[PDB]
Amino acid sequence: FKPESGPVNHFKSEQQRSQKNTLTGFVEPAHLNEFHFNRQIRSFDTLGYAQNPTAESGTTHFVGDVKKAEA
Amino acid sequence: TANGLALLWAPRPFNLRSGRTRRAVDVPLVKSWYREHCPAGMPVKVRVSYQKLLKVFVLNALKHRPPKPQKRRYLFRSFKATKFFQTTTLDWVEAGL
Amino acid sequence: MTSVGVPIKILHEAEGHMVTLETVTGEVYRGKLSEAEDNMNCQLAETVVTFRDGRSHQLDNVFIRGNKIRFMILPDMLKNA
Amino acid sequence: TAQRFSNLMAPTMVLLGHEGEIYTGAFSPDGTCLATSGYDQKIFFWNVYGECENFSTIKGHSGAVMDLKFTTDSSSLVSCGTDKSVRVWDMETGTCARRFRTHTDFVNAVHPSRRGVTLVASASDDGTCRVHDMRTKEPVKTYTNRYQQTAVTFNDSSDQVISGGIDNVLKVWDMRRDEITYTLTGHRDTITGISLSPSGKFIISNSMDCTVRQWDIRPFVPGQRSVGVFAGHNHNFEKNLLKCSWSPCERFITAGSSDRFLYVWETLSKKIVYKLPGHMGSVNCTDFHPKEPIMLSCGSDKRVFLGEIDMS
Amino acid sequence: WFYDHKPLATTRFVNGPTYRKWAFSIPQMSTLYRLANQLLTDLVDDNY
Amino acid sequence: PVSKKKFQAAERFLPETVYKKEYLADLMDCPHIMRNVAIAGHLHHGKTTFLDCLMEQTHPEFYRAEDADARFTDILFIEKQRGCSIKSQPVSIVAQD
Amino acid sequence: TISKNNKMMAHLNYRMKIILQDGRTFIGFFKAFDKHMNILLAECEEHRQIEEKRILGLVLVRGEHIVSMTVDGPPPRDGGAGGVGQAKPGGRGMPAMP
Amino acid sequence: DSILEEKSRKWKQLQGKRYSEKKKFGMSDTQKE
Amino acid sequence: AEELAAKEDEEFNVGPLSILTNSVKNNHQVLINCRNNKKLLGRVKAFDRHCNMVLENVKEMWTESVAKDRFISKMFLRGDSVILVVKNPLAQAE
RNA sequence: ACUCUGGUUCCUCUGCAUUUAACCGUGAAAAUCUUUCGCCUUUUACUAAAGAUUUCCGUGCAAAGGAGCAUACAUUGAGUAAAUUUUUGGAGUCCCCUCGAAAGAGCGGGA
Ligand SMILES: Nc1nc2c(ncn2[C@@H]2O[C@H](COP(=O)(O)OP(=O)(O)OP(=O)(O)O)[C@@H](O)[C@H]2O)c(=O)[nH]1
Ligand SMILES: [Mg+2]
Ligand SMILES: [Mg+2]
Repeated sequence: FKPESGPVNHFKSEQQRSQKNTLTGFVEPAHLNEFHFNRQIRSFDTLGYAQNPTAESGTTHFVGDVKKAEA
Repeated sequence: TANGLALLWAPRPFNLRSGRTRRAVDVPLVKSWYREHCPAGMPVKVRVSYQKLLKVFVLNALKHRPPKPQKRRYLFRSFKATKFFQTTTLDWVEAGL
Repeated sequence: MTSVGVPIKILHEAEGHMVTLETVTGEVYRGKLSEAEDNMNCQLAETVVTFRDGRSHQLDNVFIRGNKIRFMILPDMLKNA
Repeated sequence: TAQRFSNLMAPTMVLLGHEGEIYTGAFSPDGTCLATSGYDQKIFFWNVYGECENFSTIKGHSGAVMDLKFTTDSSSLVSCGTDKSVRVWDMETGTCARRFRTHTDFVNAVHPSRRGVTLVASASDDGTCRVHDMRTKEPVKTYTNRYQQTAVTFNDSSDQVISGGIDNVLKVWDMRRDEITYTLTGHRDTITGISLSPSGKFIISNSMDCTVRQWDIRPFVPGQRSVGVFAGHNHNFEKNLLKCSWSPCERFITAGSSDRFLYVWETLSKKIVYKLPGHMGSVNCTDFHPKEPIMLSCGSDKRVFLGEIDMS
Repeated sequence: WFYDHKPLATTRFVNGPTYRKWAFSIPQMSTLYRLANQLLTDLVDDNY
Repeated sequence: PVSKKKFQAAERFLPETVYKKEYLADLMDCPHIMRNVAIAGHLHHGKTTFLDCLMEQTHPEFYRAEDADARFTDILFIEKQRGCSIKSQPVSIVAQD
Repeated sequence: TISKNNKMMAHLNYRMKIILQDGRTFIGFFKAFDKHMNILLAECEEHRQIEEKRILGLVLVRGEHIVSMTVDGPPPRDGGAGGVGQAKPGGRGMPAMP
Repeated sequence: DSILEEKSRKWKQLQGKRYSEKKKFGMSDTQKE
Repeated sequence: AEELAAKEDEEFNVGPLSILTNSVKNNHQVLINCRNNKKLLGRVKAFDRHCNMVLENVKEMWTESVAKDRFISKMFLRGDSVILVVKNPLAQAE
């Protein structure tokens, strides 16, 4: 995890510099719990917010209408 | 008791009081008739047909090849297992039509 | 037969083998156990008697009463029956 | 050619055969084998060396095995699950030696006493710690806390029961007093696992606040018992009871992580020493081999990863 | 019961609706042995 | 080279017995407690099927069919096919009186 | 213990030291008994004070003469089985990062 | 209390539904009717 | 099992065992002579057809000769040792 | 004293049903390939035998999960309940000679 030293291309956008595997992003297999996955879909769909799906989510614990999540 | 003593020497299945069921197609109702010698008066037409049925049987039993101990491919269970087939009960002449 | 304890059954399988038995008076008889009984009366053929002084005799047959036997030495193979 | 650190057949080994989320995994203290289980309810045993063949597979739980620990002499495996039951599995027989059928809800964690008479501390969704003695059907101690308890351990002398749960505070119950002698306060969210250092001086405790805090559990401490805080791992929306464990030399600490990475921290500096990739879901349980520098990690991805690490 | 579709299938004499085994009494078997007689061989042994 | 020319029954393993094999071998030293016995008679008077019972009693895993004679001692395949004992076969067993 | 039929075997196959009414001491592997307290000792030996030893064999002691017997030594002596998985070697796939 | 009281309820509901007997390993292999 | 352990007590109303029957219920000391050439003097509180007894507050005496004796608070005596039971004239009903 | 389990009926998955004299099937199809017979102006569709493989209609058992019906704790693997000659209701005790500081031991002897 030691970062790559030196400048970065002015020409490529951040989209183009990004780590990727397919033409548009890094696809990788995953194994969630089926129950909690379904719970999070339905919270986003019905309430407007869900818990953040990212690994290494950092401070961004909630996604979507975060104002409702905190309230 | 006299009847029980009679069943012991009955033709199969009647010397059995218990067993597995068979398919209706498996039970060859007439096969005992041509296994034994043709009755003394039967026409040549019939005598030849006894031999020919006997030949089929001898050819079957000669070329048996016992059945492979292998996995049971349930076609219709694989069909029942998908959204595309449903089940019901019908009169045989309705399903036939 | 009706059930009887394993020691008596093993004694009946000791028949036909050599055995040694000591009587309550102390004499040691070695012989071939030709018969046993459920009360463990014993008939020994071909017997050698040993007195407590260490002398000995051959005896052609002996019957020893069951309640006068102190212990027997059976043969080894009976542990497999 | 490259450096090698263990008798492993390869520097990393992938162990496959589980059918569900692997919640728990532990090495035998003698170092010969390891046992792993989870949502698939079977307990799989694996040799640490050679082909790592799955030489045995215990079955019997009617629920997910939430936690699983060897007794210190390695003669028995303690396991507990969502079938409200703690079971002790005899290793030579492969059989349920005891079944402590006395919890009233899911049992989240279990820990056998390190030495002396074998006692089994257990914590449960009924809110109670219980200590079960192999010789009696009835528990020796029932410590009713008000809220569901998710993690438990004895202290090294096996006379205090340390537990944590939904209230985030760790309780320490003193088994001669039947009172909480002190509490360790500092986690922001529910505790997911507690583990006791080999020397017994320290515990770590993992929590859904994404920190591991190291606590000094010695009888006398001259001041604050909070020794330090480790960070880097993450707990996701699955809210798994991510375990934690100690290196047998205490120089290193591990915790489960939802970010797929197997984290190792150095106890003294609190720096991350390893952040190994390779899992594809929550790394629920992590442990060190007791004699040799080998890492166990058990994923929600149904994979177990064994591998060497340079424990310098 | 002689002319049911799967006779005795629901009774104690056969295992159940899968219709895999049967176990009759001698009154049953002897009545059936009589009714079959037009189809059966007279031979009592294989020596023929 | 794989000429399966088998002409007699052969057992890959020793079958289980009620007696230990070591007790049989040790009884060999004692001729008081052994007998050498012929079994004789007319054809099909039940000799081999009688030995099948002693086999079944002394060998817990010995299988007798419900509807055919095992004929353990008819080891030759021609004896299997002809249905009669053709060559004498010995059987040594330990049995209780 | 012994003859309590759920625990009939309570000392069977232990090495036991048997004292008879004549003062003899036998020692052997106690491996059968009878309702008359007859006992059968495998690999039996006798012992006397001076300690003098003699080898006997498989000894049957008529129960009438037994004073008492005691445990002398243990019986002789010599995670189960199964498995489903496999454990081929492998390596760690690098995931994405922020 | 009441904040922990709500979290105590949530954990009870989530764990019960997650580890429900009706969802344990092998179940939901539904029979066609 | 226990049926013939309960039916036993009929004959003791009249047989020679009556000296034990009176010794219990009227509480007479009895000087039970035994094998080992020892005397036991005590109050029988139970007995049976085989002549077991339980003895309270026992004095044991013998010659060893010089006289020696021992005091035993309670005892069970296996009846095969009992030679001769005597209602002791050196004691009484109590 | 330990852990071990509710009956039935049905569905579906998985595994096994080779030491075949012979038989998962007390019944009995079709194909391919190789070869040999007979039709035949060719091929297909065929005749009728051999050998080698396939497919198809079926079979058994074990184990796991589920679904319906009416409902019962025992019970499996591990392991409970006779004072009359031959054993478990006493032919038991006591006393001399011998070797040896010491305590036993002689088919020792005596009441
Ligand atoms: N009724 C009846 N038939 C029996 C009995 N035992 C044998 N059989 C039949 O008699 C026939 C001969 O039995 P085997 O055992 O072959 O007799 P065998 O004497 O050994 O025949 P060989 O040795 O060749 O002379 C078979 O058909 C058996 O089924 C019996 O006990 N009762
Ligand atoms: Mg024969
Ligand atoms: Mg052309």
